[PDB]
Amino acid sequence: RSPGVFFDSDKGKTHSSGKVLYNARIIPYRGSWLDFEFDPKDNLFVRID
Amino acid sequence: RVLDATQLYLGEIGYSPLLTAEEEVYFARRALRGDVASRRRMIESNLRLVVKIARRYGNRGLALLDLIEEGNLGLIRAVEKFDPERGFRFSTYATWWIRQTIERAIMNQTRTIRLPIHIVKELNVYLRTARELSHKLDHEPSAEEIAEQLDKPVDDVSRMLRLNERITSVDTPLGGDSEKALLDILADEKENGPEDTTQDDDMKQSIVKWLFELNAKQREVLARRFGLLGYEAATLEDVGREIGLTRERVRQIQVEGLRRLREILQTQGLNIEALFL
Amino acid sequence: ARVTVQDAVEKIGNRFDLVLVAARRARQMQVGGKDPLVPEENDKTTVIALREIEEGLINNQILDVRERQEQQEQEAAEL
Amino acid sequence: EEFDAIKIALASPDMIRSWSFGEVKKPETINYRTFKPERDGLFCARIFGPVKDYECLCGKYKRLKHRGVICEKCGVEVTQTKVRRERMGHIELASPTAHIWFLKSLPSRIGLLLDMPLRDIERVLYFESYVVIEGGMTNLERQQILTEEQYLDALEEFGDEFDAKMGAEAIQALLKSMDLEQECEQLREELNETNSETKRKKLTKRIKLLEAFVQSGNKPEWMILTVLPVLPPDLRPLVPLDGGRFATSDLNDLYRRVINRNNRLKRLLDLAAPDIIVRNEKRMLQEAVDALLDNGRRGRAITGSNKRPLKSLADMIKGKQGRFRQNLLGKRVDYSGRSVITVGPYLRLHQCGLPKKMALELFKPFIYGKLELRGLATTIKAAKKMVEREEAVVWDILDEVIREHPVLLNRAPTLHRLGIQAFEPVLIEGKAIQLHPLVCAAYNADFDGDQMAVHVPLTLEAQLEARALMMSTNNILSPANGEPIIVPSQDVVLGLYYMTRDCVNAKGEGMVLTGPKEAERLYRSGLASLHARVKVRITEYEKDANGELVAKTSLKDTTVGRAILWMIVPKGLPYSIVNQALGKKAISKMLNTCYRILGLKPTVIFADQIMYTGFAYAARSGASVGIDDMVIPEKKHEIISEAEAEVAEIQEQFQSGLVTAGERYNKVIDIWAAANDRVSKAMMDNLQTETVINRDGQEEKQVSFNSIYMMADSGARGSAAQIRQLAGMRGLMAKPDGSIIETPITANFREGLNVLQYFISTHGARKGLADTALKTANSGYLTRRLVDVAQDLVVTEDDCGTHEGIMMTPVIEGGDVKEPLRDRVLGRVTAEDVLKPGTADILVPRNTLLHEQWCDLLEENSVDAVKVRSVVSCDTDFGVCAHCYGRDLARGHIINKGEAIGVIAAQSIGEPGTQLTAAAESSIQVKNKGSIKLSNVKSVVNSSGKLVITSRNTELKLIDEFGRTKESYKVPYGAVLAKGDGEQVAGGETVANWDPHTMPVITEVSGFVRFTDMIDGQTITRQTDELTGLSSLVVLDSAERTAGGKDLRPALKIVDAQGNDVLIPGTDMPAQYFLPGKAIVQLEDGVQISSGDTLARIPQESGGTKDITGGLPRVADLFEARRPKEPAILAEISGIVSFGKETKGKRRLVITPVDGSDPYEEMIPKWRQLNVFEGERVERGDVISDGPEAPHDILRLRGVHAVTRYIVNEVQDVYRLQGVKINDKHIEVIVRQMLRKATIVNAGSSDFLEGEQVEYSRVKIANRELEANGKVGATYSRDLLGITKASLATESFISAASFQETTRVLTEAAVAGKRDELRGLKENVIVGRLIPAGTGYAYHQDRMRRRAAG
Amino acid sequence: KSDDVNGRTKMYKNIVDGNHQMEPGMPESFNVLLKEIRSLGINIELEDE
DNA sequence: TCCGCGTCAGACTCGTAGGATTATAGCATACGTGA
DNA sequence: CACGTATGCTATAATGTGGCAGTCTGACGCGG
Ligand SMILES: [Mg+2]
Ligand SMILES: [Zn+2]
Repeated sequence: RSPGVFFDSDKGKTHSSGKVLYNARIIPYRGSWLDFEFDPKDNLFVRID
Repeated sequence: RVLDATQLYLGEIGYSPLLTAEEEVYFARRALRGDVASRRRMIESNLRLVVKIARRYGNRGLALLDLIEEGNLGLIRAVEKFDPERGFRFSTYATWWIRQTIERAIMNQTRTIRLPIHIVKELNVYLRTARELSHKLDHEPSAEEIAEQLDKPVDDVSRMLRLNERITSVDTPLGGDSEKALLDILADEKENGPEDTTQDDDMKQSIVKWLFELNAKQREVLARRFGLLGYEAATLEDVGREIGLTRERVRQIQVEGLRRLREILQTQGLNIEALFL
Repeated sequence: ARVTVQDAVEKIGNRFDLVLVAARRARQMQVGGKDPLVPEENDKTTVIALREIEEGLINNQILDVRERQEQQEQEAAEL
Repeated sequence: EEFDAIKIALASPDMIRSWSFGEVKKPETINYRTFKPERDGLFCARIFGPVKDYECLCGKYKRLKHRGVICEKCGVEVTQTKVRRERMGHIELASPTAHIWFLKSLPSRIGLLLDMPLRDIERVLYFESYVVIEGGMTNLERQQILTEEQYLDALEEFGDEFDAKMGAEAIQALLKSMDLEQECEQLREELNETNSETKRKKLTKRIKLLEAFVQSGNKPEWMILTVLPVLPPDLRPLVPLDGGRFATSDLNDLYRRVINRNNRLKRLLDLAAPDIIVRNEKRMLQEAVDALLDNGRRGRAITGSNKRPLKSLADMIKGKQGRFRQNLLGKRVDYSGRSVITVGPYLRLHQCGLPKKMALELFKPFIYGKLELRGLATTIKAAKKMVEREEAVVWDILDEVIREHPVLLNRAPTLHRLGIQAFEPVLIEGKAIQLHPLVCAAYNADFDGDQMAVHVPLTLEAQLEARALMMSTNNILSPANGEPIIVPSQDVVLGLYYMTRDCVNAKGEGMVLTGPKEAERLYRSGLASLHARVKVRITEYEKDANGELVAKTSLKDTTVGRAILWMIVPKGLPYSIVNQALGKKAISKMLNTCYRILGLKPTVIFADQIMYTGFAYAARSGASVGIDDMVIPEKKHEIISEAEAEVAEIQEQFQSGLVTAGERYNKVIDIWAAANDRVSKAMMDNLQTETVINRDGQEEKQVSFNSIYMMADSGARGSAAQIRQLAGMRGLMAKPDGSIIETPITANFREGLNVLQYFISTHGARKGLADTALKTANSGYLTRRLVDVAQDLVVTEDDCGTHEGIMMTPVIEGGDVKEPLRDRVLGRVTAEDVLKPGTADILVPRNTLLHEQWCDLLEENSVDAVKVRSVVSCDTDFGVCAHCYGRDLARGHIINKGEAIGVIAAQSIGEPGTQLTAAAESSIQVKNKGSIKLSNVKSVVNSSGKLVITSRNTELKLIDEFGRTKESYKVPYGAVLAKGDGEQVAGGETVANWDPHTMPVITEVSGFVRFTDMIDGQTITRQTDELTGLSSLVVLDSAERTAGGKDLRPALKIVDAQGNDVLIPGTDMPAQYFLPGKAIVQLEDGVQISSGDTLARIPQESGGTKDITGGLPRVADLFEARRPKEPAILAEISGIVSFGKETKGKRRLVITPVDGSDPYEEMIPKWRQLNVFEGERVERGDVISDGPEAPHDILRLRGVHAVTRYIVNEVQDVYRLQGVKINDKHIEVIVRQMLRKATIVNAGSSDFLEGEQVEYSRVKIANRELEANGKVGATYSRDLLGITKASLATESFISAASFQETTRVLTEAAVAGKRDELRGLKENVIVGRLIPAGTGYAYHQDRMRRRAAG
Repeated sequence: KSDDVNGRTKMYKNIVDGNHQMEPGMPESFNVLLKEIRSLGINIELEDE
């Protein structure tokens, strides 16, 4: 996977609610990964590494 | 959520008192006279010193905690044999003891097979020599090249580098992923195959039948010598203990039994057939 | 038989019992050196027992009866 | 040694000491110089034993003379070295250490025992916090955690009179102090007073634990380790590699960790170290022991040399690779070989080509033996050297040994039992194994490099079991279906087809012959073709009423070739069998017929003869392939250019405004899909026939002898589908998403695909290939779950003498009968004297095997329904009766007692899955005249005049005159029927039309349409058009819906002109139709509807591909009893029902039975609509809701035969979709194993009480003795277990451990002190004993009676 | 054919002696399994007849 | 009861090839067994 | 005594740690 940004989305999967939860993943060549993601309640979350 | 043994212990150490110079002197005089609290406080206050050297002693043999514990053993001996009468500081003296005990433990527990520090120390000099040689000879040290530099025997250098060889894991597989483990390649050698074991059962069985085919006095001194029928494998002169009690007549009769048995193997169909074996 | 063992299954019935009975008889000829009722014709002990079962000479009950007889003859001799 | 059972229990510290022969104090392994064991080290000879046989370490005593002579100087016993594999040692731990398996393994025993959460215990163990063990002052009670600071407070204030401690000493004290008796009584008292539903389970589970703990005689203290056992040296060996290096087990590294830290702890205790440091060392000690027992469970596993985690004790037992699966449930084997396989067409069915050098080696001991009996070899070593020299006399002896000695051939994978077969070997020069063609089917053997294992049965018993049970000849019929597998194909079938097939006139048309011999003589003379149509005189031999054969002579109008084949045909068979053109399909029937009329030896000879003649005439012909063979339809481009301008016109109409992406996608796919069928049909009409043959004068039409057409029509190789992409049009290709490309591949393989057609092909191809690699493993995992569950099931009894029977009806789905009732009840014991229509004379008896003759009688009388005896309804405890099962389908007669049925069932369900790894249904048109029969149907009459159906379950049947059901037809919801109930229709009439795409929502009542809760953006969406402006409404579901609309159900509500609610005829229900996900309504609010109208179109996307990839998960879901998300509701008890309470819309259906005064009240969703209306006398298990049924609910209300039949049919639906024939009785076996356990209410004379789960057989045994003697009667209820749980619920823990979850199985067995008496097959295979089944059933039943006395 | 050590040699000798009799024993893999479970501190005993 | 980390699973034989790394100070006094 | 193996002692001050796992995935429980 080329370093850069990627915008992806669980197409359902989580929550039989069937909500599409969008996420950003910033992938460096070297370093910790920086994740942003949505929650079923439309709250923006960060996962460091 | 502090669950880790390490982070718990390092939390406990931080939570200690840090000592000064005059405080070290007061506690140390009480400590050598035999104070309970003085010993405990000097040890607990200087734990941080163990860790700083223990952190710079990892990735060699044991784990951080393992080195920290053995380093702590050095701290104890340091407090016992500390001299407060000498103006010179404790931290300097303790550093020696902590490094000593850690090094000694790393030389023992690491090597799977218990190795002597005497051979280990010799090895150290062989390796340091190799380093200096490698920097100037772009290649790596030969055993002979090292031996020439130390003015020592080639054989002795080879013996030492022969004890440096690390042990491989048998439980660990080799075939790319997990296809076969070293255990499953390597057979039990001390144990004979059933073909070999069955061959010995046939010779032993044949001997019993071969004993009731020669003379009664020719298989009474030939087998009681080799320990075939008897209990103890005797020699030409020791067959005299039984009833033979001769040296000449025993040697003539041993070989007379073997000569008639050699014709028994030439006729059955072995002799040169079973000579290769 | 030689090719197929269907006929010998039809005599005893249970394939499993056919095998036990043919085994027991083949063991007699293998060890005891019991003489075969049918001409050997260069046949292995496995096939001869199946011939004897096919023709209906060998059977669990028959084998048991003759075992008792030889065993009683030996008791007679010992006493 | 020979033992009865095995028991497992917690090890006492003192028990551990018993096994030990000394305490290993030091980590020292061996001396670097004298590589001998160190003092009191891990390989100490003083503890584990001597390194060399009968020799002490210091070397003072040698030889077998010295026996058990413990050398005084070094302290080493003079015995065999073998002892070092058996003797254990031990380690004295300074601090008590918790055993990870009882701590971490969920649920956990230490936690459940103390009723204390894991978190609390761990805080205690890692020395974060103190726990109170006991305080007389209620100030601090029991098990209350105190932090470092919490301990300082009470310590000043109370102190002393309250005991709180830290680490494993604390938990051990807490375990020692706890009284199992008293807590049992206290917990019983709590359940009496206030039994809360969910906490009754948990309290009853701790009660069971406490009871079981006391009965086992295990002590809770022992969960904590004071003494630690040491594994014998040879089981953790340090051996020298050839390179001079050593190699050792990781257990040595883990033991050395433990000893170093333990000894350091002893030191720091001797030195009175400050407690922070003592604590660290106690943590490190527990870490090391937990790593040694089970590394990786306690968090981060200890990495050794590479970085890989060290392999611990538990890792050697647990994994598939552990010791169970790898070294015990299967092994590497002596007298085993392998090589490439190759054909042996010359072989007879019972033979196989075995390479000389391979066989020399495999039969080495047998050669040695004959060599010594002939006196050619003086002894064994001379015999070995004669073999090494490969002397000429040795070959002659080897030939003599192999005679009549059967050899096992095996091919991976062994999916079913025929993957192993026995043959009589034929010594051959050359290195390849020669396999008989006809068995290649069972092995799935094709000679493009496959290999086979050879195994030599050594004992007389093993030879007999191979010759009788496992021989090729004797395994002709498959164990799954009655249809046989042994049948020739390819060249063999090609040659037979060529000869049989007759061409126009040819040489010597319409001659007359005396028998097949004149025919053979004519053909070989070259005066007649094999295909000449000439009459011959043949004499057939038909069997009479007895065993005597009747002879019949008559003139037959066949061909030369068929006459000559008659010569091969054994007497008994009709000439009509050879009189057709023969293919592989006809030849299989021929051999089956011959087997059932004549018997085994004749079919064996006949099979060989067919193979010989088939090859012989196969080489005499010489058909092949070319470039002109693949004929291309002349009118292909005419149908391509038409279809292509048509699709072009719709693409131009797309920019105009009549088209969405989905609509045009469907329209283009439909156009190309019809074009493809057209071109294929024209291609097949120019290939199958299109033979202008000038007959004796004028022209005729006959079947084409085009090579590829003959290959396809004969069924020799390719199918019509493969020829569709060969000379026809390649067709529409589907993307990896499953959505289909709009542009099809008009070009074929003959014409050559373009770069783009090839690239597009790749997707499907590679997904296929990846599917075989990846999906094979779920199929195989299902085989293995099935096998484990149905291992124990064995034929135990001949006749249980039960009348119970699973009523089996004819599978008539989709017009043409899918599976006939005759074939569904063929070879099954009948239940209840079932005669003919006229009840006045018995036709058939009771327990009577249904033979093909009985079945043929059944068809003349046209019996539809038959109660037959089934495995599920069999009363036999600990197995099943020969009669309940019926015929062994592999043998063709009644099953033998002792046969392992369960295994055969699991294998036969599993195999097809592992090996196997048109949506134009719009109108029902009826094939034969009759009257329309509509069962289960509620429809409303629309303004057209037409019957528009509004039932969900609708079954249209076609009744004849006499009144039998012959065709079925599933009518859907939203259907227009042409004719109503019980009306006459003629052959080829359309009786109902419906749209396949879109399930419409059809309203019963007439009036105006109201929008309830249909807020735009909240619940629906609005989409507007141009010039005037047509808006269309799409119902967004909760998936796309906002938080605001979540609670709102959107529904089209029917109001009248006044704007009052219209009622649904005759009920209190107001009309309201709840619109689901994406219900696309055209017509906007306030539009006058008539009844029977389409309100809303929910889109029905059918993107599913008819393959086992999608089918097998359904099969696994049925076998494992996976409850659905919307279970179907059913009536619990019978009685008369009215409605009570409602939560807004949610129905609380209240049943108030007639006799049984207690009510049964159910909460029901609002949107779920009921089939029943109000006051009806409904019985137990009447269907209330729409949706799929849970097998649990079926069993629980209707019962056994209901749920068994549900599983059988739902599974069989999948396999039948893929053309797989498995008999129901196999599925029935596994369902029986599913319904093994039962929950109990009340007590009997034993220890049942509330809700214990015990096996059904054992509670029936109790009930039999109870009913005779009396005592407290016990109500029971059978429970369904899905496969995985059912296998873990087996009362053998050796089978449970070998299956899965080994760590958890052994902790639960160890704590219960469970005793395995080795009843099952897996158990006996593990200990390496005789199986309790097949051959072993005789011996095993003799041991069970030896238990009664001596 | 696999583990049984005594059994394999004994049956080899029988096959050269032409006895074709098995004389089975206990697979060594199972003896190991027992030792490995006792090394875990679980008492697993064979219960006699 | 429900959101959620946790824990347990994922066809059968055949093959190929061997295998790694690091560094722990100089010296004297000391304890242990064989001659 | 002696070779191999082990324990010993040294003094500027120095006193809280830190290399990866790459998100497999459907499944089924056990605390808050
Ligand atoms: Mg093929
Ligand atoms: Zn000794």
